[PDB]
Amino acid sequence: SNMSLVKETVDRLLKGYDIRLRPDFGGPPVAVGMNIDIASIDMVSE
Amino acid sequence: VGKIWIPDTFFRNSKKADAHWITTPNRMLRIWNDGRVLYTLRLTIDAECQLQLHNFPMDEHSCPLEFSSYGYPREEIVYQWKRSSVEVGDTRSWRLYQFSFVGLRNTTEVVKTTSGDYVVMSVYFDLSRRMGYFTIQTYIPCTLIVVLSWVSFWINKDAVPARTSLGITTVLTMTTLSTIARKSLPKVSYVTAMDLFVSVCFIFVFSALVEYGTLHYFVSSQPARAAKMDSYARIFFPTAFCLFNLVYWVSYLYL
Amino acid sequence: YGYTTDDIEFYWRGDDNAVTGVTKIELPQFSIVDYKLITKKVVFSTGSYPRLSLSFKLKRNIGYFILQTYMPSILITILSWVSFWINYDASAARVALGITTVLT
Amino acid sequence: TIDVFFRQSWKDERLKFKGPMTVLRLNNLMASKIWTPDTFFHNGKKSVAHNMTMPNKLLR
Amino acid sequence: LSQVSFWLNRESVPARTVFGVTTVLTMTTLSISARNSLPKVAYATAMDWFIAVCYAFVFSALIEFATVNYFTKSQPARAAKIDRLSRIAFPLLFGIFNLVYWATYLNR
Ligand SMILES: *[C@@H]1O[C@H](CO)[C@@H](O[C@@H]2O[C@H](CO)[C@@H](O[C@@H]3O[C@H](CO[C@H]4O[C@H](CO[C@H]5O[C@H](CO)[C@@H](O)[C@H](O)[C@@H]5O[C@H]5O[C@H](CO)[C@@H](O)[C@H](O)[C@@H]5O)[C@@H](O)[C@H](O[C@H]5O[C@H](CO)[C@@H](O)[C@H](O)[C@@H]5O)[C@@H]4O)[C@@H](O)[C@H](O[C@H]4O[C@H](CO)[C@@H](O)[C@H](O)[C@@H]4O[C@H]4O[C@H](CO)[C@@H](O)[C@H](O)[C@@H]4O[C@H]4O[C@H](CO)[C@@H](O)[C@H](O)[C@@H]4O)[C@@H]3O)[C@H](O)[C@H]2NC(C)=O)[C@H](O)[C@H]1NC(C)=O
Ligand SMILES: *[C@@H]1O[C@H](CO)[C@@H](O[C@@H]2O[C@H](CO)[C@@H](O[C@@H]3O[C@H](CO)[C@@H](O)[C@H](O)[C@@H]3O)[C@H](O)[C@H]2NC(C)=O)[C@H](O)[C@H]1NC(C)=O
Ligand SMILES: *[C@@H]1O[C@H](CO)[C@@H](O[C@@H]2O[C@H](CO)[C@@H](O)[C@H](O)[C@H]2NC(C)=O)[C@H](O)[C@H]1NC(C)=O
Repeated sequence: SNMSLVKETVDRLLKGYDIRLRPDFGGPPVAVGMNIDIASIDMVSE
Repeated sequence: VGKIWIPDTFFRNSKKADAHWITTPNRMLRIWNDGRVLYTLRLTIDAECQLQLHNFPMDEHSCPLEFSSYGYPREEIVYQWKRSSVEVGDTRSWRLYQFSFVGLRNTTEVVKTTSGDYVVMSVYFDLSRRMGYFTIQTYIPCTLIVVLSWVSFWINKDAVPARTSLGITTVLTMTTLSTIARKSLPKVSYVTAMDLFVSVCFIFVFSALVEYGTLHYFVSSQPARAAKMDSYARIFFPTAFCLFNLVYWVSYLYL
Repeated sequence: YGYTTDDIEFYWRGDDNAVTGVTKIELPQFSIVDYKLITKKVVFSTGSYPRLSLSFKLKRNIGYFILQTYMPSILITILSWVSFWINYDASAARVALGITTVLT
Repeated sequence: TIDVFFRQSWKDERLKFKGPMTVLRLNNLMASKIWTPDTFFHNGKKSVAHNMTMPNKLLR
Repeated sequence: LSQVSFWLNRESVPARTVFGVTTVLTMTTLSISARNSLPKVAYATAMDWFIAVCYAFVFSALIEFATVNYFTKSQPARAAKIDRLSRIAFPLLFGIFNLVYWATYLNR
């Protein structure tokens, strides 16, 4: 079943994962790409 | 609820929404032996409804309520209305003062976003504005101020301060009425039916004051001009106002 | 906030189509004329940090103010002119007209 | 109203380390496991510690 | 105050014009300011009917002055009779309306 594969994979990926350290903690910087989808601009108050 | 998988349904046009937590989270879960899961919760939603306020206050709108999954595209989550899907109650205890609930419909579409294609469910509530508050607030006052302006035509033309006072007071209160009437609407740029009615009333009262000014100007050169002018105004102002009322209401009602 | 430019680097995915939905925005009092995306770095006492900037240019619609302030003002000024046709003997009328227009 | 970067610095000899780095630049999440000062504003009325999209805090 | 105007000299045309129009505008101001104590309901309330009847009385006083001015200098006896009859009818009818209104809504 694909459920067992996905569960094993997700358990392995989160096996011993340190949230305190970023990707490439001591190495080069990580590049973050940003998208924005503006749904509304509500109230422009003077 | 927090221990099983729950779909990440959210409402797409909600400015803000909250669940209920008094006295406990207003939530219910039921699980049948075949694995079927029913999850219910009480919600209060402020949902945006872009109103086209042309024809205000005789304006009718379809306000939407759109929801979809936040992170699962159509390949992963599909929503479907049941036959008995959207049920309203008595509708009399609702908080619709300026509007009356006409009816509702449901729709389902597929929206393309930056992260995929998503099944989007919509409910449309039809709301028609009630013309009972703005009548009392604006239409009767403006009409009465126009009639008060007409009263100036039966005052003796020699009494300049009397008729000029009536004229200026009528114009100033029409200005105040215009401001008060506009205070209800958002600051839109286009013209609405209420603005039309108020502007026409203002034209009427200013035309009365201008008629008296002309009558006073012509009493020094040709009196019969003014003598006939007074009766002409007495007969032309109410007739023109009644005809404007007929045109205005027949237009804005059967439209 | 805490990562400097030797730890993290921002950019716009698509570099101009990173932002969507600006063309559909409905404001009853304004109009979105233009918008832009910027990429730069700022410096505080604690170091240098990456920065993205999204900016909009809002042009205010004039129609509301035409029907709300300018038309009443011009009409009051015309009402003030009306007194020039009243004869000087009718002092009370002209004074009432001018004073009402001024005070309003 | 005032919007500030508020910076504090102290010595905690319990946190000395030796490694390939001279400074550890840790997120807000680490500052919860160590002792931090309980600084408050005396004439403050109702303040905000911004946490969008994460707690706007930095520990080094 | 609108009814006080019936006890002025018929030659005081500016004075009675001021009386009439200022009382009518005061009634409009009071109606506009009283419509704010309520929510924006779509029906009329007892207070609305009372204000409407008061506005009718003030406007009727103004119309009565306009009539008696129309009949001065051409039928002075008619104007004098209309003023005399108004001085009695307007306050009496206002009292009658008040009794009826306050007995209707204070006994439900
Ligand atoms: C920036 O900082 C902000 C400030 O910190 C931050 O906002 C905070 O975010 C957190 C996390 O998102 C919020 O915490 C969650 O709150 C959920 C409920 O939220 C509503 O209610 C709170 C008040 O919560 C009280 O009431 C509920 C219901 O009555 C209780 O369930 C709570 O425990 C809590 O009760 C205590 O307080 C009461 C007084 O209020 C006491 O009377 C009571 O006795 C308790 O002492 C409101 O503050 C919220 O308002 C805010 O959020 C809304 C969001 O729309 C805003 O609109 C609004 O403006 C406010 O900002 C809101 O109204 C909790 O449900 C949730 O806890 C569950 O999930 C977590 C995560 O998994 C679990 O750890 C937790 O244990 C809970 O799971 C259990 O319970 C659920 C039932 O709800 C079960 O289904 C589930 O299976 C699980 O059960 C298991 O564990 C149980 C133990 O709890 C056990 O009993 C069971 O047997 C079973 O084993 C979570 O606590 C917090 O409220 C926000 N606060 C504010 C002020 O915003 C913001 O996110 C930050 N931003 C960023 C970008 O980071
Ligand atoms: C709204 O205001 C912002 C901020 O003032 C405007 O952003 C400005 O945009 C111009 C043109 O893109 C930037 O000029 C550029 O400067 C760099 C600096 O090296 C130069 O290399 C480029 O050739 C260009 O001249 C300017 O820096 C930028 N301002 C800031 C503070 O970053 C924006 O244009 C205004 N209008 C709109 C519609 O956003
Ligand atoms: C709500 O949505 C459902 C599903 O889209 C609609 O169900 C249809 O109802 C009509 C009866 O008028 C049936 O002829 C169709 O066969 C139904 N479709 C399905 C897929 O079962 C329902 O009409 C909608 N309710 C509204 C619009 O008020």
